[PDB]
Amino acid sequence: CIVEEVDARSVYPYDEFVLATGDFVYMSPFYGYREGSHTEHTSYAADR
Amino acid sequence: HQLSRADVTTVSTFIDLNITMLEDHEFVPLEVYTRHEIKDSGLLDYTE
Repeated sequence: CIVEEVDARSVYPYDEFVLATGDFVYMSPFYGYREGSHTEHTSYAADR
Repeated sequence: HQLSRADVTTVSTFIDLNITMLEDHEFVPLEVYTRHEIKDSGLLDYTE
């Protein structure tokens, strides 16, 4: 089991971001449930 | 009586010409984006 604090970077329009490992995350950094953040981009199922 | 030249009204035959020197000016270095900024604009740095 490995836990790593990493820097994450996102470019406009901020529909995805990358980690220091080079792994992409195909979700907006600003995705959420409040203030209309549920309209932000996600490429993953809701259970993820 | 006796007078000084300051006691006599003075009119001028001279035509005025007021030439002033162009002043020194300093040009500071100025860049819109530093090369560090240009390097950092990439999302993923392969070397890092």
